[PDB]
Amino acid sequence: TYNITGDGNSFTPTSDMTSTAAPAIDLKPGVLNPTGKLWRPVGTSVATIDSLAIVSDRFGQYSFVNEGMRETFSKALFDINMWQPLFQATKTGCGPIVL
Amino acid sequence: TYNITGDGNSFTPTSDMTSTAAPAIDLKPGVLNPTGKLWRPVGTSVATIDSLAIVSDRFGQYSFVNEGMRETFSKALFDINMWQPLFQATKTGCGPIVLSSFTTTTSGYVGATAGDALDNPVTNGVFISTVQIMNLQRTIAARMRDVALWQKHLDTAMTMLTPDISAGSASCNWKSLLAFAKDILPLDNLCLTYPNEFYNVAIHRYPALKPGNPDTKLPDAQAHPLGEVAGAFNAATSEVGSLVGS
Amino acid sequence: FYNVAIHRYPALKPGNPDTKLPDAQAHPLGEVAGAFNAATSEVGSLVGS
Amino acid sequence: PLRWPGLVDPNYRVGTNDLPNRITLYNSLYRYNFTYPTLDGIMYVRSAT
Amino acid sequence: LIGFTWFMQMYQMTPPLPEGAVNRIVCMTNWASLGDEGRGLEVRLPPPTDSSVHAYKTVLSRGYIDNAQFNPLALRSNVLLMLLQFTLSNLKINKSSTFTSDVTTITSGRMIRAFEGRPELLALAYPGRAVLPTQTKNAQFLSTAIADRIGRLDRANLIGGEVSAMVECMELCDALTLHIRETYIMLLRSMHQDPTQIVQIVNECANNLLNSTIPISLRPTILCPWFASSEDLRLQQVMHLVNISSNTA
Amino acid sequence: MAQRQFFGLTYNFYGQPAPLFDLNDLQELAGCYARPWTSRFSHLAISTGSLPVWSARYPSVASRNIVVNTLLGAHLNPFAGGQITSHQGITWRDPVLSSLAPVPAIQPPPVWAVAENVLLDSNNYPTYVLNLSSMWPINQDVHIMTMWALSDQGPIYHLEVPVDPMPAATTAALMAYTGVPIAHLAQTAYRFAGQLPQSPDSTMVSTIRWLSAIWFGSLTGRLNRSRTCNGFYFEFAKPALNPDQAVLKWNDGARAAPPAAAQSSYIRCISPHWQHQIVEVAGALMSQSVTAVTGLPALIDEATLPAWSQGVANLTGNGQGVVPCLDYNPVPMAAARHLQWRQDGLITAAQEAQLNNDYTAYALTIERHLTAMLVANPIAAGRMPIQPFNAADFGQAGQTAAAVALAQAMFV
Amino acid sequence: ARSAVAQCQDAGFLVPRPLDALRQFDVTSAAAAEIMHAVNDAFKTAFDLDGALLDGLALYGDPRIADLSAAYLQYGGNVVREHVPPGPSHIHRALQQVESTFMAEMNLFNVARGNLYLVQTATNGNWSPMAPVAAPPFVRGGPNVRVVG
Repeated sequence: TYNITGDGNSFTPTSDMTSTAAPAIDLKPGVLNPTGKLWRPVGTSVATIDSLAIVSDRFGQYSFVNEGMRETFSKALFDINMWQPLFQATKTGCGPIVL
Repeated sequence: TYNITGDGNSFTPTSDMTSTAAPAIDLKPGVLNPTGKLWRPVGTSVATIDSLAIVSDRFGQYSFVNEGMRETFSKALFDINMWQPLFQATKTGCGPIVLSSFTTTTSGYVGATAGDALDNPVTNGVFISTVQIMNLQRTIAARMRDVALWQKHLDTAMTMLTPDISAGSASCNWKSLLAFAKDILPLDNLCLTYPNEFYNVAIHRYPALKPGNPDTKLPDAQAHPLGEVAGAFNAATSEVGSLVGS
Repeated sequence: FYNVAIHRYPALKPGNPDTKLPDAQAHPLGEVAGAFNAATSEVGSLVGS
Repeated sequence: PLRWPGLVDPNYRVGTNDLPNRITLYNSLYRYNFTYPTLDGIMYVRSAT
Repeated sequence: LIGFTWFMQMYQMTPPLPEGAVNRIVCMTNWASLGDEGRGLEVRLPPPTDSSVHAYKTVLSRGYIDNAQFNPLALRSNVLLMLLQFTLSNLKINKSSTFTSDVTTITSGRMIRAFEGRPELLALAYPGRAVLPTQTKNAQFLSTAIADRIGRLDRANLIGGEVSAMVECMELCDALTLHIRETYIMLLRSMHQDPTQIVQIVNECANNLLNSTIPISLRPTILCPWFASSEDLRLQQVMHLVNISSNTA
Repeated sequence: MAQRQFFGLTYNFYGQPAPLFDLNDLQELAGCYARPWTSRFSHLAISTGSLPVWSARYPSVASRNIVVNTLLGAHLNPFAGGQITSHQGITWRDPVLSSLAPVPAIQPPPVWAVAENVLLDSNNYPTYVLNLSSMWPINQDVHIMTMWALSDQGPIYHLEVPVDPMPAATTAALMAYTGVPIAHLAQTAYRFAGQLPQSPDSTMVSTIRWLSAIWFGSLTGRLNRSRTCNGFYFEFAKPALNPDQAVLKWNDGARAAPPAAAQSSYIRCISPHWQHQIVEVAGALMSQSVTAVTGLPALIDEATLPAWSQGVANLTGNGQGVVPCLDYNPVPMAAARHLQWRQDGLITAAQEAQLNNDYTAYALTIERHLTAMLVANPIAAGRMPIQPFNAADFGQAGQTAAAVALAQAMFV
Repeated sequence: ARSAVAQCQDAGFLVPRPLDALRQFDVTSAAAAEIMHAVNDAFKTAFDLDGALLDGLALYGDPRIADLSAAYLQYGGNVVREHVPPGPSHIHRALQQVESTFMAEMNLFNVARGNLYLVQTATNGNWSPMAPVAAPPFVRGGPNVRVVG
C-alpha cells in the first residue's frame, strides 16, 4: 500500500467506469440445483447397477456441485478479499476461505 | 435468395411458432463476473508463488472470460447476422465480427484476490481487454443503430396484417395477403424498396412463414433456424397456458 | 478506505505511489460490468432496455 | 514415374519417399563416417595428492 | 547412330535402363553394395523364371524333403524370418564418399560419386549421365526427368579438415533400406558417450583414489557407442540369473 | 553474404575517455593467430583442454568476449570509412584486413580521426562488397558484436518458433544431434557461419533456429521429458543447480501442441552472472550466426534500451518486437522448472527441488561475490577486462513474469 | 522376439497384426521355441555373437514371452515385483515398417496374392494368367453354376 496523502492522483469519473460492486446475488431456488446426487451400486462391485444408495450424506459426499453456484459463490468470496488488508488489520478471521 | 414474388409460400401462423427474436439481453452486474483475473509469480520462475502480479491489463491479458458472457454475446452477434445480406448491400461494415478472435489466450493464475489466486493456476485459457470490449461493443451498438429503422419497418408489416396466432393455427393464401399488402402499404416504407430482403429476414425469424417459389417443389420446410426452441416454451400445452408465464 | 475505493472505482487513482506512474488503464475485474452500463451511440443503457 | 518421384518431379524434396505404398528408387543419399578413436587417457593418483 | 560421334572420338551411351523385353524388380540385399565385406545374411532372389522356393525352405521343412514345394501353413513363419534377415543384412553405416566434377566431355560440372574401386555401375547410379539417344521407351523416361537431380547437392562443408558428418548426394538407392539405416545410425549416435563423463564416472567409482584425466580435442566427428539405461542391464541380468538354473557350473 | 547488411555496432565507453582496451594485452593475446574473432579464439576460450578459472587478464570466458568487442570497435572501425582510416599503433596489413600489424609500414598515409561510438558499415566499403565470398567471416563477428553493444547488458538474443514446418529432411537430420550437448555443438555450429556464403532458404538456418527454441524452452521448464517438440528437448543434466549442462534427448511420445501460425521473441540476460554461464553466451553466438544469413525481424523499442544505445538506425522500433529480459539469475529458473515438474508429477513435490534451490543459492553467492569483487578490480586504467557491475542487477524483477507466460504459451 | 512371435500365435501382446491374411497355423509352445531359436541365431550371427550363453536359454519352457520380469517374495506375506520395461526399439520399429510396406509391395518378394481358375481357353489371341479381364471370377448364385467346398 501507498501513502494516500500524495501527488499524481486522478479524479476521473467516467461513464465507462460507473461505480459498481457486488451488492446482491441471485439465489432463486430453481437456480440452486444443478443437479444429480451421487450414488453407488449398493456398495458391492459392478453388478448391482439395478440398485443405488446415496453416498455419504452423513458427513460428506453429496451431489454433483452446481457449476454456476461454484462460480457465483467464489465471486462472492472476492468481495471480502477486496478488503483483505483491512480485515487482517481488524483481526477478524480474515483468512481467505478458498471455497 | 429467392424471388419473393412467387408461388408455393405458406401463411401458417401457429402457437408453436410464436414470433420471437432477441429483443434484449441480461446485463446484470452480478451476472457480468465469472470470474478470476489472471496473474503470474512475480515474473520469475516457479518459486515466487507467494507473490502475484496481474497480467497485462495494459493492453491485453485480463481475467478468465465469462463462459456465460461469451455464449450470450456470440448470440447477440447472430442477430446482426440475420440481416447479413442486407448489411452488406447497405455497405455498412457488415463483416461478421467473430467474437472468438477477441477472446485471447491468458496463461497463469486464476483468482479474485492475490490471496486466492496464489493457490490456483490455470494454463492457457482466455481473456478479453477493456480496450477490446470497448471497440467490440462500439461495433455492436453501431450495428443496432443501423438497424433501428429496419426493425421498425419489419414490425409494421408484421402488424399491418398480423401473422400472430398465439393459440393453435391459422392459414390463408400468402399470395393474397402479400398482394393486398403491396396494394395497401405506404410507398414511403423501406419494405417497398427492400421487399426481397425483408421477406427473407422475416422468413428467417418467423418459422411460421415460407418463401415464395424457390423450388415450387419444395417451398416449405419443418426445420427453420434456431428460433423453434424458444417458441415451444411459449406454446400452449394440455394443462398450462404458458410455461414461462406461470 | 482509499485503497479499497481505488480497487472498486477504476475511475480513481492512487496518490503518489510512483509519481512516475500513479495512473493505469487496467484496474481489477470491474470494468466488464461497467461497459454495459455505459452509454453508447444509439442506446442509453443496455441492461436497462 | 512413381518409382522415381524424387528424380522426375521437381515439386518434391530430394529425400522424400512414398511409404508404405511405393519404394522409391532414387533418394537423396547420405554418406556418413566418423572418427573411431582409441581411449587415450592419463592416470594420476588422486587421494594421495 | 549408336554413340555420339564427337569428331575423332566415340561416346558410347551406356544404357541407364535395363535393355530388356522384360524387366522385373528383384530383391537382392546389397547387390551393388561393395563394402567392408558383407554380413552374409544376403536375401538373394532368383528371377521369377527360376524356382524361388529355396528362399522359403527355412522353417517347418525339416520333415518334408520336398525341394519342389513349400509348406503353406508355415508361410507367415517363413516370411518373418526372411524379413528379419533382410533387415539384418542391410544394417550398415553408409560411408562418406569422395565426390568429383563431371570430367567427361558431355556436360561438365556435376558432382558425382567416386564409386568403390572401379567406376562400374555408373549408368544405373546416375541416369542423367546418359546423354540423349533416340526415340525409345528408355528415352521417353529420360526425356521426362531433369538433369539437376543427379548427384551431390550439398555436402557438410564445416569439416575440421574434412571429416564429414554427411554428404547429401542423390543417387540410386532404395528408400526403404535408406530409412532403415538412418534409424540404425540414430541408434548409434544416441549411444554417444564423451570421455569427459567417463573421467568423472571412473574416478567417482574409485572412491577418490584415482583420477583418469583424459585429454581430448575439439572434434565433433567422434563416435562413442556406450550409453545405456538401467532398464537394459536389469533385463539382461534377468537372463543371466535364469541362465544359472540350478547348475552350479 | 548475398544481402547488403554489413552492420556492426561498437561498444560504448564506460565513463572512460577511451575504448575499453589495453594495447599490451591485445598484442600479447596474438600468440597463435593474427586474425580477428575466428575458431582459434573460441577453441582456446572454450578449450578441449582447459577452462581457466579466473585467468590473470581474462577473469571469465565473457571477459574475452567483451574485449574482442572493444578491440574490433577500435581498429576495425577505420575500415568502414571509404578508404580504411587505418592506424593507431596497430594497422591492417592489407586492404581486405586479413591480418593486423601493431605498427605502420613504410606507408603510413591512412589517417585516424578521434573515434567515439560508430556503426561499422562495410556496405559502404567497396572492396568488402567486391569480395563477399571471402569477406564473409567478418559479417559473423559484426552482428554478434552489435548484440553486445546495442544494450548495457548480457546478450541480445532472438527467438523463433515455427509450426508444422519441419519437413522430413530437417527432422531427420536433427536426430543425428541426439546425445550431443550444446557445449560441444556450439563450436562446430559457429564454425559454420565462417565456412561460406550459403543459402538463406536452407536446412542449416532452419535447424539452428529450432535448436535455439529447444534450449530456451527447456531452460525455462515448459519443455521437458513430458513436453517434447517431437521428442526433442534438452536435459540440463543436473536440474536447477548452478552446474547444469544441456544434453539433447528424444523423449518420444508426449509431444507438444502445434502453435498458432508462428512465434517470435527477444531475450537479454540482465545480470553480470552471465559472465560465468558459458552456455547462455555460446547460445547467443550461435543464433547471431544465423542472423548473418537472415533478415532479422522485429525491431527493438527505444525505451527498453539504455541511454547510450538510443536511436539506432536499424534497431529502433515502435509496433515491433520487445526484448524480455530473462530469469537472469539461475535461482528463479529453478523454481519455474521445479513447478512444472511438480504440477506434472514428474518428481517429488517438496524434496529434490528444495535441495537444488539451497545449493544453487549457495553457489550463486560465491560466484556472484567473486565476479563482482573482481569487477571492482579494474580501476583507473583504460582496460576494464569485464562487463560492469551494478547493485540493481541483483534484482529479481527483470521481465520474469513475462518470460514465464511466454514459455507457457509455447506448449500449445 | 516378442513381436515376431506374437504374429505366429494368438497372443495378447501389444502389437497390430498386419500379416493376418498370409497363411499360418496357430503355433504351439514347442513350435514357437523352434522359430524363436532361429530368431535368436540370426541375431547372433549378424552381430558376431558366438557366445550361446546369450539369449539361448530364453526358450526353456513356455516361450510365450510377453512381459519378462522378476520378483522377490517376503515371508510377511508380500511380494516385490520389478517390471522392467524396454523403451526405445529402433530395430523393432524398422521391422514393423518393413511389414507395412510389404503389405503393398508383396510381389517384389515373390509373394503373390489371389487365387486361380481352371478354364477352357484355346485361342490365337490371349493375354497372360497375370492379366485377367472380368470373366475368370464367378459367383455362388449364378445360373447353371454350382459352388462346392
